Amino acid sequence: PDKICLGHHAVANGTIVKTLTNEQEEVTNATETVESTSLNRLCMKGRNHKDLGNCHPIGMLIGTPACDLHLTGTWDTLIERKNAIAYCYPGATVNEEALRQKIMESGGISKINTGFTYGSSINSAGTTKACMRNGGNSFYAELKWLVSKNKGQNFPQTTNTYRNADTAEHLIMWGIHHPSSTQEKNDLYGTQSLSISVGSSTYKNNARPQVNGLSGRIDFHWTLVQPGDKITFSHNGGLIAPSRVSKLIGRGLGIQSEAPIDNSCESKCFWRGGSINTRLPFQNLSPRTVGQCPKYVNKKSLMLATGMRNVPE
Amino acid sequence: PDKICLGHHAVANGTIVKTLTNEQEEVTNATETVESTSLNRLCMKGRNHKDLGNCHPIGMLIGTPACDLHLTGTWDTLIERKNAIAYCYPGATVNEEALRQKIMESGGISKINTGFTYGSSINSAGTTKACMRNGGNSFYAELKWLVSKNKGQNFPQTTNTYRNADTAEHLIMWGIHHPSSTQEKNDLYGTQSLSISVGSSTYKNNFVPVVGARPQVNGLSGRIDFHWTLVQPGDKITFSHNGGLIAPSRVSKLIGRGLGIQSEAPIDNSCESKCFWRGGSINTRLPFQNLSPRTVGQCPKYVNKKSLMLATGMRNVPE
Amino acid sequence: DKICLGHHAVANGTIVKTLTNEQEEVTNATETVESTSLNRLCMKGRNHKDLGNCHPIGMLIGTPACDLHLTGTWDTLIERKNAIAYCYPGATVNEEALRQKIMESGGISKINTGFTYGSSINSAGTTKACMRNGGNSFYAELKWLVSKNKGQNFPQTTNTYRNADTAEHLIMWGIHHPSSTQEKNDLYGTQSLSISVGSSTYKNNFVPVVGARPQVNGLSGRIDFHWTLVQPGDKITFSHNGGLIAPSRVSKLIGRGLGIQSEAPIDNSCESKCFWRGGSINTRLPFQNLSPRTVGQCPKYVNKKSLMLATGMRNVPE
Amino acid sequence: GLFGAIAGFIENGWEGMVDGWYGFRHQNAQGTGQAADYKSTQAAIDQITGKLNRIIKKTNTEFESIESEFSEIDHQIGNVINWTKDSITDIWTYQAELLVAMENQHTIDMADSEMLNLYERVRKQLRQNAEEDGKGCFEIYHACDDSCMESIRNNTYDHSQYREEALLNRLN
Amino acid sequence: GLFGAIAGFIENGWEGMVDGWYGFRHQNAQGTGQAADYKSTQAAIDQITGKLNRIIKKTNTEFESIESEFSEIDHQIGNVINWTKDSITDIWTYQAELLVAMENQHTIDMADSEMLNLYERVRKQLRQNAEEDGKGCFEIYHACDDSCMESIRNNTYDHSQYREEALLNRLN
Amino acid sequence: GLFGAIAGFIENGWEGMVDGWYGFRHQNAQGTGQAADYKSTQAAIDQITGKLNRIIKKTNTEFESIESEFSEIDHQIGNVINWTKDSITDIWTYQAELLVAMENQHTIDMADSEMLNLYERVRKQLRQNAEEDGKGCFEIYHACDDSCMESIRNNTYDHSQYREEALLNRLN
Ligand SMILES: CC(=O)N[C@@H]1[C@@H](O)[C@H](O[C@@H]2O[C@H](CO[C@]3(C(=O)O)C[C@H](O)[C@@H](NC(C)=O)[C@H]([C@H](O)[C@H](O)CO)O3)[C@H](O)[C@H](O)[C@H]2O)[C@@H](CO)O[C@H]1O
Ligand SMILES: CC(=O)N[C@@H]1[C@@H](O)[C@H](O[C@@H]2O[C@H](CO[C@]3(C(=O)O)C[C@H](O)[C@@H](NC(C)=O)[C@H]([C@H](O)[C@H](O)CO)O3)[C@H](O)[C@H](O)[C@H]2O)[C@@H](CO)O[C@H]1O
Ligand SMILES: CC(=O)N[C@H]1[C@H]([C@H](O)[C@H](O)CO)O[C@@](OC[C@H]2O[C@@H](O)[C@H](O)[C@@H](O)[C@H]2O)(C(=O)O)C[C@@H]1O
Ligand SMILES: *[C@@H]1O[C@H](CO)[C@@H](O)[C@H](O)[C@H]1NC(C)=O
Ligand SMILES: *[C@@H]1O[C@H](CO)[C@@H](O)[C@H](O)[C@H]1NC(C)=O
Ligand SMILES: *[C@@H]1O[C@H](CO)[C@@H](O)[C@H](O)[C@H]1NC(C)=O
Ligand SMILES: *[C@@H]1O[C@H](CO)[C@@H](O)[C@H](O)[C@H]1NC(C)=O
Ligand SMILES: *[C@@H]1O[C@H](CO)[C@@H](O)[C@H](O)[C@H]1NC(C)=O
Ligand SMILES: [Ca+2]
Repeated sequence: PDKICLGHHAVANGTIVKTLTNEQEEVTNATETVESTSLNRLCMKGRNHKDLGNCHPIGMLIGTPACDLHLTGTWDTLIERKNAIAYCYPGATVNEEALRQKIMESGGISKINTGFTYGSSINSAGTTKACMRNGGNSFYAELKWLVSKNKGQNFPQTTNTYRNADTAEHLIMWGIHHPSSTQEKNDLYGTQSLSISVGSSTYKNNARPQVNGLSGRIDFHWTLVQPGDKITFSHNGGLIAPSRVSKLIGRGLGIQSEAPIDNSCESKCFWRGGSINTRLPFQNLSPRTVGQCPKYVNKKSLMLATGMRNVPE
Repeated sequence: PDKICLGHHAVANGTIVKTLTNEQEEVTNATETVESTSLNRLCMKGRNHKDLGNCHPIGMLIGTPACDLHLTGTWDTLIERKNAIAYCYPGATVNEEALRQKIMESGGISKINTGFTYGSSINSAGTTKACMRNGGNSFYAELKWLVSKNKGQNFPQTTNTYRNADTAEHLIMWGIHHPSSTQEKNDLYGTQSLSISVGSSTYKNNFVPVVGARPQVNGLSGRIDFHWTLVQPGDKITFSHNGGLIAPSRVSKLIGRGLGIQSEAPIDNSCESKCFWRGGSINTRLPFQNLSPRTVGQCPKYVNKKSLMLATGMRNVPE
Repeated sequence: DKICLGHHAVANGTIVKTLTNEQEEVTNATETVESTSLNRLCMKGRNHKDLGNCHPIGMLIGTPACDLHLTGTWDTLIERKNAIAYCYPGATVNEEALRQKIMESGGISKINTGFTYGSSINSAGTTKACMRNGGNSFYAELKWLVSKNKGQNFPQTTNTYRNADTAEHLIMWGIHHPSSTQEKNDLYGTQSLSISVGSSTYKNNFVPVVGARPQVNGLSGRIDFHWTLVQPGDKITFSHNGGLIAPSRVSKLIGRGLGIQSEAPIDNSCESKCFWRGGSINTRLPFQNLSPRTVGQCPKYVNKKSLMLATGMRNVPE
Repeated sequence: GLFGAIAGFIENGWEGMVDGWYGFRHQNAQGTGQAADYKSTQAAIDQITGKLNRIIKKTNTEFESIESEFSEIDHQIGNVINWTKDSITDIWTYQAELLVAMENQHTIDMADSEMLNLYERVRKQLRQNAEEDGKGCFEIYHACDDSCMESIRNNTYDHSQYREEALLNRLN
Repeated sequence: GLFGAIAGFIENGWEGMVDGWYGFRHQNAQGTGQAADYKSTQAAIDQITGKLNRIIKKTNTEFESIESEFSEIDHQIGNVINWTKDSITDIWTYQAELLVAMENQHTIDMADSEMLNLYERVRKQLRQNAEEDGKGCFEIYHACDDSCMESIRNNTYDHSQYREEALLNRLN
Repeated sequence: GLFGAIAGFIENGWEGMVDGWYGFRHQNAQGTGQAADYKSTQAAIDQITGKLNRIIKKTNTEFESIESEFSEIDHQIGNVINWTKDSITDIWTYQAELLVAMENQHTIDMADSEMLNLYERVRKQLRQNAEEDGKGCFEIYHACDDSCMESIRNNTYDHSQYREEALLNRLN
């Protein structure tokens, strides 16, 4: 008798997958669902980006030399690097991490003049060797070091007030100079008792190592001034006064990475080690990622079957 | 030969659902699993509720004019509104959000007199134009503005102590006045150096009035900043001050537990609900919801999905 | 002639849930949720440390109750209910952060600060709150600095600790807040009190709060504790004119370990990788309805008494 | 589909059948007839009712607010809350899409299986008195009147009564 | 059920069968016999053992305490922790209920399929020498002794040997 | 397997078949032939393409950083972040393992079902002109040339043409 037989394809070299029932199930074909390989690059194609290089985000608001090309701008992506410089002159910012996170969340920075003017008894052009610009002594671009014009003389009681004329909140920063000796203090702001007062609607306020051979310190403070609101500085010396205030524009993605930029490849997912370009749903590179990312899993491999059971000859 | 044929029903107008295999699978019938429609109302049937309207929860503890009808009460549900008033006189509360969350978590407020008395050299009836009541200048109902009776004179060193005689923790609030000029400070509490000390078993702190020029808010450069702590049963709290203290005449007690809603939606006492958001109530029996990720109560889970159709019949195969 | 095909059955079948049916009888089923606990801490194969009456923070400042726990190594640290941290009334700023950091550690070592003081200062200030050998004493790792002559001004002093080690050190200090202006004048003099602390990465000022407050163990005084990490090679400087409780020793946290908060007694016979307030969980099962508060490698908490997993076919009896 | 009956060897459905999900059409001497199978229709509906009971449900867990609608919260914990909520929402969106996809696959296949099970029940009843046309019909090789047709639907057809007549008509 | 054998065309199970999950009962001239099918029984047990290996397991992830048992936690982060834990618990409770429901459905249906697969194996072996009784039995149309019955169970029955006798008895 | 065809009553697959997933081999007088079934092969591939479209996909949810890479974070909120991320990772690892395990089970069984559905389509076509060999072949009881074999594969075989010859050869 004539016979007609039904049958299915097979392959010599099949792939092992897991099922509900069996841990070692041979199938004709399978595809990976977990990404294991990374690109040690930041794929910035189709992105209006900004690599701050040696500039620290806070440096953009106060205007450190290292940050001269980053005082203003717009971006959808901001890249911060390791050991980035914020302070040329030794000192720190109160609520440093809060400010950094706010800038790294932003989509740009615009600057507005305070318009602050000072008497002839005040020198607004105080400079230092810590903040070098064009080979000569300089200072923070967005701040002015106010000192008595005549050495030793009393710094006059001054009042400066900034009004937010805009329709969005402005970020105002200022510095307080802490000299290391009573002699230094007398030379700059005179013999009197020093007091700096800052007041707005929602805000109000009044031995150490050498760092680059300076025991002198400029500590930075900051607040938000809401639209229509004013902020008043009452000082008799020691205030580092803002010449410009900052405005943070829209939203953007903040990457902290050591990886070099590549403007050829595109990506929506980034980590310290670079970019992740996979179409795959899962990833075992890092649990610390930013952007639109595959989900982190504690798994080297997960093979998804794309063919029937393999039963070879 | 005679035939008997087996078959299944069909319908002209079938529904599209998704499967593991096919994104466009026609079935006889399907039902929605994600709620898309909202009630722009707060369904408060079966609930002893309290709409604070223009009153901010913190206003209940210090007694702002706007909050005069909400100084005490019981509720299982408390509704807070947008731009609600807490402070008539300009200023803020330290740990504001923690205090607000604690009140919104409560099931009522009771008031207890501190019994605080002052020397004849002190004026306890200090008022302001910021806090208007019956057309005349007034102050926070639950606090007293202590000032020197004679302008310019030194405010005397005073000690006031409140004991929690109750069997439950009491919430005591006080204010520190920060005047705008050195001249203002001298007029009210005298020329001396001002220090306010607060001490209990579990809490201790010092406050120094910050004097200095600042902008006007409702034509006032002055600031009254509010502080608060819990005093446990049997424990005492001692105020040592030489001027600048806004002293409590009453302390608060938070009673039981309740659900705190922040919504703009008007109340409806006809419908019942266990899930609320800014935009209203969610009454669905469905397991999922795409209205808001910010909900309170017993809620369907938020999903980034317009529609998810669950098949309730076989494949539809017409002729 | 007949040949009939069939399946087994049992008289006493088990009910399980399916996608389709809530009351499905099967031949056999197994539980997937653990309901039963061991009221013991299974500490076999673990170099452990039961702190008993000693609170973890007490180890750094040296409370009497913690005298046997000032140093040590462990992979597991057990903290108990009502454990004592402070003999003298007061608290630690960032208390919970410090407690979590100690409970995360695998041991503690101590290093001398070497701090010396002028003859115008008495370093041996003691109290009745901290009793040791029947007599008044103080925190083992700290010294209460007071004016040698009652009423006299406490001199402007500077003490600096350098981290000579190759790992971060945890330095703690106290600020005394006296209860009256009279008390403050007796101990540190009539002047305005200021304590400044400065390192590379840390800076702060502290002013003693003077003012009447209730007695706790018959004492209106308060000693509040502060702490920071000093990195290798870095120095930390204390500038004070009275009110500082100064460290005689700094702490170093060694490696990593598992921190348990439990009331359960120790058992060195059984092994476990999952613990809670009520004891240990040894189950092979994937889920658990004992507590949502567990530590270690644990089955996941579920709001479910029972979940029966079928291990046999539908039961259809005769 | 999996069981090869619905959208398989049965070409299409019957819009004219409104009193059931599955059923029979017959042709004999006396004419034509339609009827619904109750047992198979109910088995399918009871299984779907079961899914709805399990899926159309919420948790009874009470959740309080962790974000203020009308005030500003600390920026750092606000970012942590935003990250956690978006992560939880991605999990529930995934679980929702998978549940419905998986259930829809099961519903379609379960319905297919009930059709095949009715077909197999009839095939076994008719034994050697009928043959399969490949469209879901049985050609019956004996005079089968409305009583006989009713006995097939009601599962009371005795093959032995018509076997002699049927075996002769089949061999011819 | 999906495959229509267990709680289907096979009326009930056999409590008297203790050495296997599936098997045979026969009647011939010499009398009665019972036997378990090893291959089908083991295929079902091996698949269930597979599920247990995969499900009866915990993660090796080490978790520390974030809420103190014996001290008071900050109220704001305490509320955030309470919200996160309740959210994670709702996910695991849902995943647990679904896993077990889904697995139980598969176990019941997988067991049904192994019964049907044994039935189909026998039907094909007996070829034209037997007919289906509709209740899970085959009526064999030839003298089949305990050797013959054993050859059906052991999958070594040669239909061609008994075909002549069988075809005559069937046509009658 | 569930449907009993692949790794079941069909002993093994055909490495020599490269132009399809399922198909036919025949032997007649004129010799031997192989051919792929397009409809069954495409039904299986289209279902797998469907799974890949649904699984090989990411969420469009934008995530910001909550842990600083280059600075030290508060120890308490750092522990909360670590607890939340490890909890979310345990959920996604579980969901990933279950999805792939469940899909792989469905793919293997769906492929098994398409093999069985083709086998059943042919069995019904051949009607009484063929018998099942039990190993996935039909023994045809009439001279079936390359035209006839082609008509079986193309679903245009008319059983009535060869019935007389076939019924005689079967009864013998
Ligand atoms: C009539 C009187 O008691 N005081 C007159 C001053 O208030 C006045 O200076 C003007 O003060 C205005 C605000 O007035 C109050 C208020 O807030 O309503 C008046 C209250 O009696 C006083 N209350 C207490 C308890 O001291 C209150 C308080 O001093 C301040 O609010 C503290 O910040 O002030 C308004 O601010 C005007 O801008 C201001 O010039 C002077 C000069 O007209 O005369 C006083 O008799
Ligand atoms: C000598 C002196 O200046 N004062 C003595 C008073 O303290 C004493 O009043 C009694 O004081 C008791 C507390 O005494 C100590 C303690 O803690 O036991 C004694 C300690 O030496 C002292 N330590 C230091 C470093 O000065 C300590 C400390 O001053 C406070 O705790 C700081 O807040 O106080 C206790 O409070 C009794 O209830 C109280 O009657 C009287 C009577 O003897 O005069 C002095 O002897
Ligand atoms: C505004 C101003 O007066 N700037 C000074 C600046 C500061 O006063 C100083 O940093 C305060 O600590 O000092 C500058 O010189 C410092 C420089 O002086 C050398 O003589 C000496 O070797 C070191 O003290 C060294 O730091 C400066 O450039 O920083 C001058 C500047 O005009
Ligand atoms: C369609 O589905 C709905 C929702 O489950 C159900 O109530 C209704 O009975 C169904 N309609 C028909 C015609 O079967
Ligand atoms: C019932 O199930 C358990 C768990 O798998 C198993 O150990 C036990 O042996 C089973 N009992 C029988 C009678 O098969
Ligand atoms: C948190 O999410 C909401 C979503 O729109 C956003 O408005 C808010 O600013 C976010 N907060 C932070 C700190 O990014
Ligand atoms: C968190 O939950 C516990 C126990 O369920 C409860 O007692 C506590 O009050 C909650 N915490 C906060 C901050 O509400
Ligand atoms: C959180 O986990 C990371 C893992 O690399 C670890 O380095 C970090 O110290 C942990 N943080 C805390 C506060 O435990
Ligand atoms: Ca940790």
